[PDB]
Amino acid sequence: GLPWYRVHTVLINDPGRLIAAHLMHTALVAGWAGSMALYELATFDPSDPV
Amino acid sequence: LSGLLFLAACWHWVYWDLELFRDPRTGEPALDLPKMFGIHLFLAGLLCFGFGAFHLTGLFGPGMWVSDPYGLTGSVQPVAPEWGPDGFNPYNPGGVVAHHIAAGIVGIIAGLFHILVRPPQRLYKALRMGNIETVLSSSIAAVFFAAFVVAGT
Amino acid sequence: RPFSDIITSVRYWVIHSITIPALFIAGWLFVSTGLAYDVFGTPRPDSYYAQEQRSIPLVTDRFEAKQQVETFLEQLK
Amino acid sequence: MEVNQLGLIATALFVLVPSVFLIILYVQTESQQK
Amino acid sequence: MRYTTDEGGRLNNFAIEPKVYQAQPWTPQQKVRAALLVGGGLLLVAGLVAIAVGVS
Amino acid sequence: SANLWERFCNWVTSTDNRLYVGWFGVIMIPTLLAATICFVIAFIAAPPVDIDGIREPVSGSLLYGNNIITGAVVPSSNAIGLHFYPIWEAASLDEWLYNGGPYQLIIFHFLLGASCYMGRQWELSYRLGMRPWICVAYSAPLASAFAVFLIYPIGQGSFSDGMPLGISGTFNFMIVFQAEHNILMHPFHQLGVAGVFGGALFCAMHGSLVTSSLIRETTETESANYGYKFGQEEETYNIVAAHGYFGRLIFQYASFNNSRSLHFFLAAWPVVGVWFTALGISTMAFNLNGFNFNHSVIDAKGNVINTWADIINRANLGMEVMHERNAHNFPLDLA
Amino acid sequence: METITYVFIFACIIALFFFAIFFREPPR
Amino acid sequence: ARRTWLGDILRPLNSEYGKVAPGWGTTPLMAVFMGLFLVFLLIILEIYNSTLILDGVNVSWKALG
Amino acid sequence: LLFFFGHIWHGARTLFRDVFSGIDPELSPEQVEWGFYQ
Amino acid sequence: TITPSLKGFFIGLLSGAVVLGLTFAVLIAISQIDK
Amino acid sequence: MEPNPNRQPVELNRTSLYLGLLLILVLALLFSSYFFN
Amino acid sequence: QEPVSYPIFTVRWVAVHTLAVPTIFFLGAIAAMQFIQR
Amino acid sequence: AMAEIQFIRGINEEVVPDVRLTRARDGSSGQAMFYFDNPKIVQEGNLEVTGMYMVDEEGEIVTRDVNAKFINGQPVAIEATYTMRSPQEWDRFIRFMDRYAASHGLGFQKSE
Amino acid sequence: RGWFDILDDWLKRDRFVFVGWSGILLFPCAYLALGGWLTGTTFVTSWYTHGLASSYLEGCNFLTVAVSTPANSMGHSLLLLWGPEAQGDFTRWCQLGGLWTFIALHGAFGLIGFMLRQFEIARLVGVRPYNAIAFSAPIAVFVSVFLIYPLGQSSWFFAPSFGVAAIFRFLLFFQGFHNWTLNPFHMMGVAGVLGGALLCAIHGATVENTLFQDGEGASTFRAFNPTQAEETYSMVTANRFWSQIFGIAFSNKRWLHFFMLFVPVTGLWMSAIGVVGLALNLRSYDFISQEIRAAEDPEFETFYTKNLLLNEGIRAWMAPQDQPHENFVFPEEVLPRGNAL
Ligand code: CLA
Ligand code: CLA
Ligand code: CLA
Ligand code: CLA
Ligand code: CLA
Ligand code: CLA
Ligand SMILES: C=Cc1c(C)c2cc3nc(c4c5[nH]c(cc6nc(cc1[nH]2)C(C)=C6CC)c(C)c5C(=O)[C@@H]4C(=O)OC)[C@@H](CCC(=O)OC/C=C(\C)CCC[C@@H](C)CCC[C@H](C)CCCC(C)C)[C@@H]3C
Ligand SMILES: CC(C)=CCC/C(C)=C/CC/C(C)=C/CC/C(C)=C/CC/C(C)=C/CC/C(C)=C/CC/C(C)=C/CC/C(C)=C/CC/C(C)=C/CC1=CC(=O)C(C)=C(C)C1=O
Ligand SMILES: CCCCCCCCCCCCCCCC(=O)OC[C@H](COP(=O)(O)OC[C@@H](O)CO)OC(=O)CCCCCCCCCCCCCCC
Ligand SMILES: CC1=C(/C=C/C(C)=C/C=C/C(C)=C/C=C/C=C(C)/C=C/C=C(C)/C=C/C2=C(C)CCCC2(C)C)C(C)(C)CCC1
Ligand SMILES: CC1=C(/C=C/C(C)=C/C=C/C(C)=C/C=C/C=C(C)/C=C/C=C(C)/C=C/C2=C(C)CCCC2(C)C)C(C)(C)CCC1
Ligand SMILES: [Cl-]
Ligand SMILES: [Mn+2]
Repeated sequence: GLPWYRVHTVLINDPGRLIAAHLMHTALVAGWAGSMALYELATFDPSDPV
Repeated sequence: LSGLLFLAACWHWVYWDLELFRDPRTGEPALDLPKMFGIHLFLAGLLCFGFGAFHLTGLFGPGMWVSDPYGLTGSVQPVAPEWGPDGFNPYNPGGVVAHHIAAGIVGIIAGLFHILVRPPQRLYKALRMGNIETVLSSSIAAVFFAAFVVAGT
Repeated sequence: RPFSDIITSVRYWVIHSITIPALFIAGWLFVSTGLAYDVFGTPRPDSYYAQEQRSIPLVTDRFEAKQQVETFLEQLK
Repeated sequence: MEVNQLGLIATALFVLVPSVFLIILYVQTESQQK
Repeated sequence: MRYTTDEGGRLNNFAIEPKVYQAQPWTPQQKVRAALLVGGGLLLVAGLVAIAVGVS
Repeated sequence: SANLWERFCNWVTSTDNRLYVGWFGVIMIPTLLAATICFVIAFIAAPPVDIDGIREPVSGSLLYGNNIITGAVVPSSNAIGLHFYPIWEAASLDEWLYNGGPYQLIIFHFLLGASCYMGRQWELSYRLGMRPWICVAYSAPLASAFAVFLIYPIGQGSFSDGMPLGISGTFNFMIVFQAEHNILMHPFHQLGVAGVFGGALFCAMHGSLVTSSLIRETTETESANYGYKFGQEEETYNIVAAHGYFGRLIFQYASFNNSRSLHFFLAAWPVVGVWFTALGISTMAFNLNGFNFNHSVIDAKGNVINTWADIINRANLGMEVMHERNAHNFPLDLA
Repeated sequence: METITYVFIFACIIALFFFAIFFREPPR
Repeated sequence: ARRTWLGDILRPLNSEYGKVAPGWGTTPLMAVFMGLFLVFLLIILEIYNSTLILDGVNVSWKALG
Repeated sequence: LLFFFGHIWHGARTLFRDVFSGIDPELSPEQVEWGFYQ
Repeated sequence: TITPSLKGFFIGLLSGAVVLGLTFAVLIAISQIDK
Repeated sequence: MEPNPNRQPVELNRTSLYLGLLLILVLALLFSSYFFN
Repeated sequence: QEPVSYPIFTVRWVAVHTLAVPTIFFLGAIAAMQFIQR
Repeated sequence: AMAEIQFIRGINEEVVPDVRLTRARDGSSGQAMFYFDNPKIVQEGNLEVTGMYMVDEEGEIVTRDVNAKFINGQPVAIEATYTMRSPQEWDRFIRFMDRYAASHGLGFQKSE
Repeated sequence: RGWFDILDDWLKRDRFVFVGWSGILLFPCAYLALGGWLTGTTFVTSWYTHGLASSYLEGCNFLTVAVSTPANSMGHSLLLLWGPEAQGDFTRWCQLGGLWTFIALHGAFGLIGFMLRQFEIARLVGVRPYNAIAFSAPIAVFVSVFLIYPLGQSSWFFAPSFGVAAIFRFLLFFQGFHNWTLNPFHMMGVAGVLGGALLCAIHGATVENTLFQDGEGASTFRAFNPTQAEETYSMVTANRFWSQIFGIAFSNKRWLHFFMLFVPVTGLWMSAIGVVGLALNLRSYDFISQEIRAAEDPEFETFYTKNLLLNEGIRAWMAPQDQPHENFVFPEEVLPRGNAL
């Protein structure tokens, strides 16, 4: 039945799956931090800072 | 860190039926929201205290980034805390060290408090606690308050 | 109670046809005696400019602001 | 004039990703009836 | 569980909230089990203002 | 066959057609179809159009280096004035493209077609036997288009003073118009602004109030058609906090207590508004400008005091001098 | 580069018009 | 359900679940902490804004001097 | 500024919960019907 | 020691205290007469 | 595992596709001018 | 709504007197401003 | 009577509804559905409805959420709903309904 | 019953106008803002903070008066009366533009009280609070343009002054410096507001012409005012007309009245995003391709380059006395002119 703006309302009545989702969001955030780090260490120039 | 988190997330999705999350007098899921906020406030407070007292101070950590007014010679150095009325100078590093110690102690105090007192009835019925959708309501307000003030700072 | 009935009730008339003119006249004298200009700090229309100056009074410091206005007003600007 | 090589990739992704998302939901709920 | 919204034949879900319950005055076991925690708290915050005085 | 005319009249006036094609519609499809085919070809690929008659052109086409926002169909040359300029009055195809021919084709067919749309509206509503007044509410955008595309050009003396058909072209027209006539201080433009903000506002109010009161709606459906009992359930109570605000403002201003004045008022507001500004644009076509104040405050020393009106006059002057390549000796002008 | 992208997006709007008129969902 | 060791250890930590101390409780005590916090926010807002000047504090970059 | 709209939407959905759904969580689901008919 | 702006803040919170004290005081009084 | 009891399906009917696709393709036409610069 | 007896202070009473008295003072101000010679 | 139902204060509704009285999991809560078949307020009037007031010698039970049914623009029925969330409120409603059904008629049923 | 409950019930009594808890913040703040503007357009000067005249006392008509912003030399000051710049002196406080901040902040609190009033009324009646949600569009607009934007510029001087001509000046200033019409978020806003007015007119007309019993000696009487309508017409008629003219129609009334709510509200939200972008002076002024082509080739003219020339003019001829605290003086051989091109 659910519209496209009610799909994550099936976690409301069980915490186990809610925590699965929350752990997942956290994985993505740490991954983005690391991946973005590595990427701009490939474009940073340390010879001249001034 | 992401790899480990992805695995634990998988673990918590396949195993979803754990009686901890149920309450067994009626066998249907519920949380104990005041107790949760208290536990996590205790953790938040102790981490804030540790971060201020060991990392920022340079007591065992490296300290923080300090500069001169014109930003010519800046470097990483220890910082002493400052609790006088010059600690609310928002261009004084010391105010930041003072804040994390102090805020941490408030966190410990309040965190213990919320384990050892239950809510009163008038608030529990007013703010409609026991409904996980109200915790979210409060958190969004806090989170956008924080974003606005860091945008300005 | 409809407003029409209390507006043409004798209790209204006996006090209010005495107080209404008093308010109108109090406003009229607040302007006509020159006082309106002295309370809200609005300049008189012969005096926006000093004799010496052809430049506008303009504020340039926030903590010595009232000082700068006090100075601008003595030179009749 | 200099037209970006990456302006084209933004355009391409901007349309193609949401369109295939909605289309997959639609065919999924059509096989829900039949 | 929640079966809702025949507007388009649709679904919407909402929380199941626990029942309210007026507390019972504490047993002496509950008092002494609580006493350990608050006493621990007292000395813990004392010790941290102590570390705070040292690091300045 | 039954001899094609009888079949043809049934075909045209049928209301079992998926899209009604009336007798207004019979004029409407060729005109609108010509207008749009010419428009898209011209927008993409019409070569630059000289617009001041000095042999310096402006590019509005997309294959000549524009994007969606900077492109336009550029108006007719200033040399032409208000002359009717069909393609057989030119002597070559390239010079008809160089003088801005197509723009006139588009707008003439567009106004014919958009009028026939109103006609087609009136006719269909007459066939179903309902109060035919959807058409008078549409007559407001239609009045507006006459005012902006046909009348202000005629009043000024040329179709070179028309609105370009493009995104940045409209912005250019608006800014230059404010520069020459001071539209903001024209009270009719103010009525126009009021009308469209108030329309948007009453749209949000009406929608919000109605969707809070509806409960469930269902009407019986068959395997070929619809039912005859439209079921509807709503809330039927309100409080005295929408009685000092809504009740004794609306019962007093609508001049009725009846609910049927709601939907009458909803459409009246923006329609009146857009008529008023549509009228105003035409009065400036004969150069009746809006209020402007210069030197409305002077002190008793004989020195001038400025006010906000004078700042707007400065900004207007700034725009207006930039618009004038033609000469630096211009004292008092237009048209 | 840019103009092909522009006309392609245009073309699929007008196609979507055609689809909305002659293939609407039968409401039952 | 899935009987498991860490779940049984954490079991007594989620076992009150809707219990409340009668009536108003410490609402009047909350209001005291609440008000103090608002007054604190005003003090540290006006110091930043240079509307409250407290001698010996200089709100500029030149305090890293 | 977007999290502002977020805040009001969720703040509404928790206080007006009893009207967004027809049922009240105060009531435990209904188990047995009584009538009243002439 | 006290600076003038600090007195000004003290003035400020004292007028704040007064005006809310009054508003709730008269509303509590007005409500509890005609209850 | 044992089936989740909170499993519900997800809907999207044709007219929502039409509307949604219109919005996607239209939004692309507005912002593509700025992406290409 | 508000009792017909109407004691001297009433929610209605203050509402119509905080929009009556300043306006009669202010219209008397503006009227006087009309006869000021520029 | 010694119990009656009004939708507007000061005048009585003179049409008698059918009532579903549902019991929650053993009685501390429940909810009552009234169905009114073409009441007098639905035929005539211009006074704003403000909930349903169940008035009797013991006071008032005031409830909102009164709905109407319109068919082709004709209002034909009113639905009203009251919810009981304390045993006090619940047994209170049963006593009011006993006084109402006794004074306006007629029987009462139950099904298990 | 305790004193809190007696007080609470008395605030929720049946009156001509509802007061409620939200009224307690609403009515003082709104009244004082409204009176503050009324006494400012009537007595208070602007002669020391802009060198302009904008008062009936100074002699001006309805359209050219304003309550005007403070100077640029005041920074981001709150301008309290007891603060260290007016130091408790009324005349200085009106002269320095302190009345501007009075209106802005009290009006923000009036708006907060009003959305809370909508919630409170909705909950005691028991309807959904959708009209409060609709009212977040004005608040978005207000807090983005009267509060967030000046807190990004340099002072409250570029905040929009309360007045008719004073806002007309804002429009030209935005048209000239930021080129606001070319920003996409404002494009989306114009479309939304005009679209709201469009749905308003069409709805209003097509409900009026499809009523049940437009003759027949209408035998329906209730009304039932809160319905607003939405059974006094046949939906089937309406659908069947529109589905032939435009080739599409609604078939569900609920979604129509939600679309009407959706359109003008989304419009204002997109524009609110746009102007919080301008606060950091992040604008789209130009397309880089057109500038490089125009630098390489000066036989290139478009309606967009033309806009750039006009904007270039607005700034230089308006600025020296729009921003007098910058003390620009521009010779008349350096001011832009079309005939120099
Ligand atoms: C703009 C309107 C708006 C609306 C509709 C909501 C709605 C709501 N909020 Mg929210 N809130 C808002 C703005 C708003 N909030 C803002 C801007 C903040 C600050 C970030 C908060 C922070 C907040 C929190 C954290 C919580 C709520 C809660 C609530 C809900 C509880 C009941 C209630 O009505 O409280 C409304 C009451 C208030 C908003 C209090 C107003 C306080 C004032 C008048 C302070 C004045 C201070 C001082 C005298 C003057 C300062 C001067 C200044 C220049 C320095 C609720 C309906 C709770 C909730 O989520 O409920 C589910 C909860 O956890 N509110
Ligand atoms: C609902 C009531 C209400 C609200 C919300 C406001 C809101 C506001 N008013 Mg205001 N005002 C009101 C009614 C109200 N007004 C009334 C009725 C009057 C007429 C008498 C005024 C007259 C007035 C003036 C003349 C001015 C304002 C100003 C202000 C604003 C600036 C912020 C400020 O100074 O906060 C003041 C608030 C505080 C300092 C917080 C007080 C907190 C309290 C009560 C707690 C104290 C506890 C304890 C004793 C503290 C111990 C501390 C210790 C431990 C150190 C703010 C917009 C000024 C303004 O807008 O400047 C731009 C301004 O000029 N007000
Ligand atoms: C397990 C510990 C851990 C540690 C030590 C770090 C360490 C680091 N992370 Mg990190 N991170 C972690 C886990 C960790 N990460 C996790 C789990 C996530 C995913 C959610 C991330 C996501 C993350 C991101 C996205 C980023 C980092 C970055 C960084 C690095 C730069 C410093 C910084 O950004 O600090 C700045 C930290 C702050 C400003 C924190 C402010 C905290 C707020 C405002 C809390 C207020 C709420 C509180 C409860 C209020 C009440 C308090 C109460 C006590 C009274 C630092 C090397 C950055 C980087 O360079 O990555 C390469 C970056 O962009 N982290
Ligand atoms: C002796 C101990 C001590 C000391 C020296 C400090 C020192 C500090 N604290 Mg503090 N604090 C302490 C104890 C202490 N704290 C304790 C015990 C608590 C409670 C646990 C707090 C709670 C606290 C809070 C809540 C905050 C601080 C912040 C800060 C610091 C920033 C100063 C600044 O930049 O202002 C910076 C900014 C302001 C003064 C503005 C505040 C704005 C307000 C309150 C309203 C926002 C309104 C609206 C949502 C915004 C719209 C914006 C839009 C118009 C653009 C400073 C380093 C602040 C911080 O981290 O800022 C970055 C902050 O917000 N502390
Ligand atoms: C902060 C956390 C938070 C959380 C946990 C929720 C949780 C929820 N919201 Mg809420 N919401 C939030 C923030 C949040 N929201 C914000 C900031 C707003 C303001 C815009 C809203 C406005 C909102 C509305 C208006 C509604 C919800 C609804 C919902 C529920 C529906 C399911 C869903 O996932 O949508 C399903 C997924 C989509 C709609 C797809 C979104 C595609 C987008 C636009 C983003 C793509 C990814 C993005 C670019 C990643 C970066 C994020 C950025 C913030 C950094 C869900 C329980 C709905 C509800 O209550 O259902 C009953 C409902 O009507 N939310
Ligand atoms: C021709 C078409 C057109 C249209 C349709 C729009 C549409 C819009 N423009 Mg505009 N604009 C245009 C052309 C157009 N623009 C041009 C050519 C320019 C030249 C540069 C501008 C420059 C411009 C600027 C500079 C700004 C806009 C803004 C806006 C938007 C905000 C909504 C609004 O009106 O807020 C109006 C104000 C409000 C909604 C606040 C209402 C506040 C309250 C409720 C006060 C209380 C009222 C009352 C006293 C209470 C009564 C009580 C009583 C009944 C009991 C809207 C999206 C604004 C915007 O997007 O901001 C986000 C903005 O800052 N526009
Ligand atoms: C400039 C255009 C504009 C104005 C003037 C305006 C006005 C208003 N909108 C309201 C509401 C709304 N507006 C809505 C949507 C919209 N509103 C829009 C545009 C506007 N809305 C748009 C475009 C939309 C579409 C999305 C909705 C959905 C609502 C409502 O629900 C609401 C309402 O109740 O409508 C009837 C009213 C709030 C009444 C109230 O109790 O105020 C409370 C505030 C008070 C009493 C005072 C506030 C503070 C003051 C005095 C400061 C401002 C400055 C002064 C007035 C000084 C003069 C300023 C000069 C420029 C003239 C008010 C008449
Ligand atoms: C080669 C070529 C030619 C290239 C193309 C060149 C070109 C110029 C391209 C333009 C691209 C461009 C710049 C686009 C920018 C605009 C853009 C992206 C806008 C959309 C994004 C946006 C603004 C979103 C937020 C605001 C928003 C939601 C606005 C909505 C606007 C909107 C659709 C308004 C409604 C219009 C409309 C006609 C509605 C009529 C509805 C209707 C038929 C109702 C009839 C009806 C009424 C009743 O009352 C009842 C009862 C029934 C039953 C019933 O049926
Ligand atoms: C000032 C402009 C020129 C004069 C007014 C023109 C009104 C045109 C309305 C067009 C709206 C779009 C069509 C949809 C709506 C539509 O179909 O309405 C139709 C309606 C007439 O139909 P009714 O069914 O109401 O009446 C049956 C008639 O046949 C016999 O009475 O029009 C009016 O009543 C117009 C007002 C005349 C009576 C009032 C006096 C005129 C001034 C007051 C109202 C108008 C101005 C102020 C409004 C805020
Ligand atoms: C398993 C494992 C592993 C691996 C893992 C990995 C490999 C990871 C990574 C991860 C990652 C690497 C991730 C990433 C992610 C990302 C993301 C998540 C992103 C997002 C984004 C966004 C969200 C955006 C947005 C936006 C846009 C797009 C535009 C505009 C702006 C914005 C911001 C809006 C290891 C071996 C180690 C260990 C063992 C196990
Ligand atoms: C500032 C201030 C304040 C305040 C004050 C106030 C609060 C005031 C008020 C005031 C007011 C409150 C005023 C009023 C005024 C009004 C008027 C002046 C009116 C007029 C009107 C008329 C004249 C009418 C007209 C019309 C209309 C409206 C519509 C239609 C048309 C006609 C013509 C009929 C305070 C003390 C707090 C503090 C310090 C400062
Ligand atoms: Cl030009
Ligand atoms: Mn011209």
